[PDB]
Amino acid sequence: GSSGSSGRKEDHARLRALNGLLYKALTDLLCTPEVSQELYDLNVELSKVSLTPDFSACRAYWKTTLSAEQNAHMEAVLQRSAAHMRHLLMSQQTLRNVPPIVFVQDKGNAALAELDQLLAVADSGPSSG
Repeated sequence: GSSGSSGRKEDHARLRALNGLLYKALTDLLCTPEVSQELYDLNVELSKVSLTPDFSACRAYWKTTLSAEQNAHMEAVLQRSAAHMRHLLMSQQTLRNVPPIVFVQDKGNAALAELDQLLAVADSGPSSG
């Protein structure tokens, strides 16, 4: 879930280092089609990485297109190309704990209306008298 306050100093050090390390390492891999041949062909480019406060799950946002079909194909290839990527990063001993990387759609089409009651109800009386 969450912890709350920051606390120690390193806390922020690991959060910034881990967030930046994964962001720099992740984007670096997408630079050479050596490993991610399919990924490169797509020409994907990271934009922002969202890491959990508990240092458990590691979410990453990548520039997506305006087409579900296109995003699906890219997401499918990028997703399956994550596991291997995770190992490639492990090499960097500097990294203490490397959590699982999960790609999430930026423009995640989310339409959830909070309409429960449907009836114009209200008390008012503009009648002067």
